[PDB]
Amino acid sequence: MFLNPVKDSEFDDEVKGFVPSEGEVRFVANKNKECGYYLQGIEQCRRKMVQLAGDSSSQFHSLGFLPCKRLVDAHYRCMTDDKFGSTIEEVPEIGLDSAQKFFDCTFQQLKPMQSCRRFFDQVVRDVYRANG
Amino acid sequence: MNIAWKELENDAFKAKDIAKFSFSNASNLANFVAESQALATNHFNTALNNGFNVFFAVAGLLVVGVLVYIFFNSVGGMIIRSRIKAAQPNPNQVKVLVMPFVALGVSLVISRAGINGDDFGYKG
Amino acid sequence: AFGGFRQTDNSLIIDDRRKIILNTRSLNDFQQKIYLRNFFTNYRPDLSSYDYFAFKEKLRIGELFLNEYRKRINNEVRRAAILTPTSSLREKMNHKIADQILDLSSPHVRGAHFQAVRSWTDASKIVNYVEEKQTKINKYGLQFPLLGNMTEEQCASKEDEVYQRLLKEMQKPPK
Amino acid sequence: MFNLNTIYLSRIFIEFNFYFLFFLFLISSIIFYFSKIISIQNLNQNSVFNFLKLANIFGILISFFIHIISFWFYCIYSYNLSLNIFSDINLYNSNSIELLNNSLLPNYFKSNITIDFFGLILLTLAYIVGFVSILALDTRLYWKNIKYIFSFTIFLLIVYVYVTVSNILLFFMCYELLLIPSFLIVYFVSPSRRAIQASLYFVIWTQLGSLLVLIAISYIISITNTYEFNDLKYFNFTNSESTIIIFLIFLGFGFKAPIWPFHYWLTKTHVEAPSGFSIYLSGFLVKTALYGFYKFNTSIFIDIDSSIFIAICIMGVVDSSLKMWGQTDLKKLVAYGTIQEMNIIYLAFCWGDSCAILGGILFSATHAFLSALMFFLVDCIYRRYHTRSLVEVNGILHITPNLGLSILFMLVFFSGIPGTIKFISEFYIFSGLLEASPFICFILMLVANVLGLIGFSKSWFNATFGMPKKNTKYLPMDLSFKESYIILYCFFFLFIFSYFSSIFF
Amino acid sequence: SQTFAHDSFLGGLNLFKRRDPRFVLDQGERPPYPIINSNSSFVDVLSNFNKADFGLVLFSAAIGFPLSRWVLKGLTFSSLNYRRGLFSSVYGGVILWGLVLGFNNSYYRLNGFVDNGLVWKRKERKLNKYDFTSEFEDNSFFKKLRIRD
Amino acid sequence: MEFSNALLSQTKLPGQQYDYKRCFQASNTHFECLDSIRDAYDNHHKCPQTYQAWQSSCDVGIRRYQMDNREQQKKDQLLYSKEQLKNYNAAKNKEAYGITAPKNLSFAF
Amino acid sequence: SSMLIWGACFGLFTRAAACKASMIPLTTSPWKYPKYMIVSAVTFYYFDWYRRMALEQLCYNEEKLERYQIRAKLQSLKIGEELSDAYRESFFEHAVQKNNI
Amino acid sequence: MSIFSNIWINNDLNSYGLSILLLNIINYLIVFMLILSVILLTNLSKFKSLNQFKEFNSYNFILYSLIFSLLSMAGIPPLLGFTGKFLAILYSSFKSQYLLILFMTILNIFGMYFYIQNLRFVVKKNKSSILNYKNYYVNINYSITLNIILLNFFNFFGILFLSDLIIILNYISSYIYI
Ligand SMILES: CCCCCCCCCCCCCCCCCC(=O)OC[C@H](COP(=O)(O)OCCN)OC(=O)CCCCCCCCCCCCCCCCC
Repeated sequence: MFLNPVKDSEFDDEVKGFVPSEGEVRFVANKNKECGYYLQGIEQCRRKMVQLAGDSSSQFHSLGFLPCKRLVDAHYRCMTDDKFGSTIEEVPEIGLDSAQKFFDCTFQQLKPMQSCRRFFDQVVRDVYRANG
Repeated sequence: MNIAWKELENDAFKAKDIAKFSFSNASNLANFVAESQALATNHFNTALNNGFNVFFAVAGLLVVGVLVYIFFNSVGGMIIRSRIKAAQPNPNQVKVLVMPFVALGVSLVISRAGINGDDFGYKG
Repeated sequence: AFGGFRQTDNSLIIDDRRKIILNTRSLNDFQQKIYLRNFFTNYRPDLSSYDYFAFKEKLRIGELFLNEYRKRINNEVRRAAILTPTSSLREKMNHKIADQILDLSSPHVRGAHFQAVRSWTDASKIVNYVEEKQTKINKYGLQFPLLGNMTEEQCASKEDEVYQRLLKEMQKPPK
Repeated sequence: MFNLNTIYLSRIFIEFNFYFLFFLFLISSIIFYFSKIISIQNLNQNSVFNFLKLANIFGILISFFIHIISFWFYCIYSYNLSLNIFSDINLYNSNSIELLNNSLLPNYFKSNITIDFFGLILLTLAYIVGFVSILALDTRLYWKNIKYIFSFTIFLLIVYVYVTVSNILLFFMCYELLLIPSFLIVYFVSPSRRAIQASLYFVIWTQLGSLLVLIAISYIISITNTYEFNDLKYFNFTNSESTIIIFLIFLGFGFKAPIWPFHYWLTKTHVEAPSGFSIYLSGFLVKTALYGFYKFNTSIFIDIDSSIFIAICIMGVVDSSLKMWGQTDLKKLVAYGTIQEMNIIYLAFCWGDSCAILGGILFSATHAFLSALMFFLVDCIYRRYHTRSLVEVNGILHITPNLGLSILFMLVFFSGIPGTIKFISEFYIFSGLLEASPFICFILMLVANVLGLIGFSKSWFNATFGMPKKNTKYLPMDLSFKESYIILYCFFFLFIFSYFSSIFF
Repeated sequence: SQTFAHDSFLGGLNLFKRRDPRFVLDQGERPPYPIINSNSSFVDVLSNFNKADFGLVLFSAAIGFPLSRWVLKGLTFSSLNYRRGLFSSVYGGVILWGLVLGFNNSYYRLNGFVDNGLVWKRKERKLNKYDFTSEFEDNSFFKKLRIRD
Repeated sequence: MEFSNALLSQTKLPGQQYDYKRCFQASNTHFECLDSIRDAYDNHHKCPQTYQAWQSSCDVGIRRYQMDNREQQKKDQLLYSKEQLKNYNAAKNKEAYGITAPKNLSFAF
Repeated sequence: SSMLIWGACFGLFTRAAACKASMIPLTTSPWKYPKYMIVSAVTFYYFDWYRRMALEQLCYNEEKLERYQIRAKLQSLKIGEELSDAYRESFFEHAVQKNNI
Repeated sequence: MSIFSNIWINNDLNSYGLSILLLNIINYLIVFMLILSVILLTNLSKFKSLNQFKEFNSYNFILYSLIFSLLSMAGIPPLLGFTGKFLAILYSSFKSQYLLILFMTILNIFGMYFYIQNLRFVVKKNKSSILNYKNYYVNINYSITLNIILLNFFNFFGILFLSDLIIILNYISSYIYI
């Protein structure tokens, strides 16, 4: 999504569109092409982990989605060209809210892995807009 | 192969990370594994059964109607057909008129009921 | 697995990122993909397959929307012609209507042409306009039967949300 | 209020109509083969051929009826599907619906059925034109060649599989499968002696085009080891490969859909072929080239200028329309009209996936019905007067006036009165061409709608009017009910399809 | 799977039981059974003859009669003497083929290519990575023709 | 040809024969002297006498084939087990009865 | 579906087609009908086993063909490329590490 | 055939072409043997000149069997002779030889006309009567007829079972280097 809220609007939810720079589109497309392997693995890892300890009686039900975390790290590193951090927890202050949105939309709300890519891409876009 | 739960402990990871990597409640996990987050396998099976029945009814009624129409109106020239119909008893004429129309119209009515959603409960 | 075709032209390729030197005529299948097939073929390559499908549908609807704008202004001109005599029609039409007619002409509005020649930024702006209209009409629940498909359960929640929003807007002070 | 019921209705109807047709064909074939030893007509009142005839006719009609309902379902389905992705504005939700499989029949050729608007238009044209053509082949089928009563059901099955697959390999195979029945019909059913060489010409040109298409398909398959149209979204073709592919597919599909330099086979085949198969060939078969090209045109990114292809198509239109005056045979004149409008349709696909394809899609059906009507009129004249040459027959009016009235109304509809779909298609294509090329649009319009129209109208008016003085002892009777109803249905379809839903086109 | 016991009249049937469709093993590949005499001579194979090769010869003698009759069905313009001589020639040829098969079986047992009543001390572990035939054979007669499916 | 060790191993001098019994006995003894101590890379110097017997008993082509086969077996053992291989084969043969559908409107790429 | 039934169906239609092609009546020489189904059922049943067993050996063959392709590529390198940094490490692995014999 | 950190990955079989050649040879032999069985049913002395293809117009089995054999030889798509040429073009495109594709295309079109030219000569005024007589009656062979039935089945529907033949031929060809 590429709409920004309108401040001091007469009504509640009024938005205005914007177009990203050509560099941002190029960077996002190139990273998506070069790092789509991790993205597919997250979808497979997420489904596989529930298939093995979906019930609360399993021995490792407490761990949850922990191993897929590794994949979630790798993708992040790939999408950030290893220039910011080794884990998603080291994301700068900008894009931190979008990371929380991605985590909520990926695990707490087991949504189809179509909306979740939007939030990770939003993290990447925010980092790109902030830094250079 | 290396994505497993052996040698995994909550001691290494900090609580917040665990909080963002923990399973949801039982209902969400069940809907995820069953792939029933929006629609259920019962919905799907009922829809398949209804489609089967609708196709079979429509095809059977259409073929019956066209066969009876052809075999009732293909007996000869206009005068021969008029003589045959005049010789026919009243119930026979009534049948050979009505029932092809009944079959074809019922097929069309079933199709129209198929394309219209009138079961929606947000009326009033 | 994707493959490739053997190349013929002899030309040096300099990869400063990987710090290597290759030749176009000696590229294998993988090197051809990252050196010769890396160009973009979409308005928005940064979107996924689903996202670009939504973008393409929105762009088509936006072109139809601008065409509808032109049709509406034409019908307004016809109504003005019928309702207003020629003794004053030109001046009234010259007020605020002629400018709008010229605003929706051949380059701005595709009209009856095969294709609207737009850059990727123009397509993005048209899609953003359509999405702004959608967000305006969605928050009031105006698009249930005409431009949407909700279940019965979602209709009640939407009605409650719209009722609460309408109450909130009414009790605000005027600007 | 769109729900899952309509989705499953549409899918089930699509698959089950095919299985209905296939089971009809299998049962009729078994009855034909196992009833007698030789499988030729018994020439008596109780011949199996009678039954077979009815069966075939029956099935096509019934399948067509089912198809109509099926077609309607798809429309609604497609409409709502678009909506289901247009209104999904919330960033958290996404349309993720996964369907099940029917438990009664298997997926034919282990493939998932996918359908589009133009494919179903092609299927409808196949149904209607096949019905008309099989109705126009009763007298040709007799002792020792009755088997070819089965040809149109086979055509329907092949075209169904052609239009209901996302497999590019099965797509090409279904396109290739159409040649043997056509050659067999021309070889064994045509009464004219010159049809023996005409079938050879048909085969050799159509197979050269198929060879070009085969080279392009092998190129695509070998470079990208895949058979799905979807996977082509994730692979890029270089400039050289794209140019080679576009040239190969354009030339190969223009061999069948006759482009300017390759229509000798079409002229010979129409002049020598039986009337019913001529109806099928102009009405439907050539359209098979428009569909496939479109698919292969839309799945690949081409960075070439389409001026050469546009010029070739326009040269085809001009050359065909300039030759209409000097034709005395009516069937050859109808063939040249077919050539000009086929080239006009083929022009509309020279801009990629732009809005130019809608006019071409509509004008394909328009030409299908117009060509079917014109060839049926030529067949009626030939069976009445035993000739189809202007120097031998004229004054078709004043004796059998219904045929002359049909000729005049056909001329009106071909001229394109603004009430029909011919005018709509002309408006679409000419608006786009005028914006793309004003002088080209004017030249094409003047050459097609004036000079060719004048030649066509002269050759057809001279046959309708005059005094039939020569052989009054052998003058024929007027139209039968079958011919009258067929002509009326062609007119009705044109006029009423001028009222189709505007969501499409 | 289980193979027919050697040194018995049904041992020759083990010629029809195979583990893979290969004609021959690789140059350095170990034979399935321990080797008795790798570089055998002509009399070494003859001395290794036992009931299995004689059973092969007996089977050739049994099956040669219908085959010789079937060949003899093609004779015309013949006398009794020529017919009897030709039948004898065909039957003797079938006997010779049976003897050749017995010689090959004895040679195979000497080399260890077929079951010779010995087992390797160490089993060559094999991972059944690609498996298209296990369940098909277990639901069929072909489980008899396969060794260690 | 000209590149395969398999076809070169079949090339021999005139009057050259192989004693397969002795060679395989020595190879089995050497591989049982090994495989008791397990290493990622086989060290023959840890089994000197069996190594010498193996070198003096088997031809160079046979030894090359044996080392290639041993390397392949060691690579396969570290990755697969009998039970998971059986389960994977059963699952693949079970899904072979079904069809493959396109993944329309993907997300990954 | 079952291959045994498919073969039996194949033999039944083959005999009927042969009767039609020879212009002899059906119902003639009836004992050939069960014989054709039995022969055809066994024939296609064995072929089903053979095609499956050929896939297994073909897959195992490609593992050996995997090794041949790598060594063929290194031996087909143009002279001077063997010690080039693009292939130096891979070449040394086969020349040194694979000298384990 | 790429390398990543001294690990080689190849997606090419390297033995597909030999199997393709074997398939082409076998398919040609099958079609040739079909047409020669059709010839061997009949009286051999009648077929001397090319125009005497008309002699094959005797009864529906012989006529249609040879028409389809000729079409298969010409490379007509549905039949068996088309598959070998299609796979040859596919392998040539895989090996990136466009000049070879062009020359094979020229050869294929000229040979196709060379084959289908004889379909014109099959037209005959009356039935040919090309059968040998024995016991006062024509001698119609049943065994050759059944062989032609099987060959006709595999000519018409061989494209459905071509995968198994390709599997077997690639399995045989994989032994060439090993
Ligand atoms: C009622 C049911 C009860 C239950 C079931 C009971 C079943 C019992 C009967 C079945 C079992 C009997 C024993 C086995 C069958 C007899 C042997 C046989 O047919 O062998 C086929 C042959 C084997 O060769 P293979 O094993 O590969 O040899 C290599 C090392 N052994 O394989 C080959 O020759 C290999 C393939 C050769 C090439 C084929 C491909 C190329 C040719 C294709 C087109 C052919 C066209 C015709 C050619 C001429 C031949 C007719």
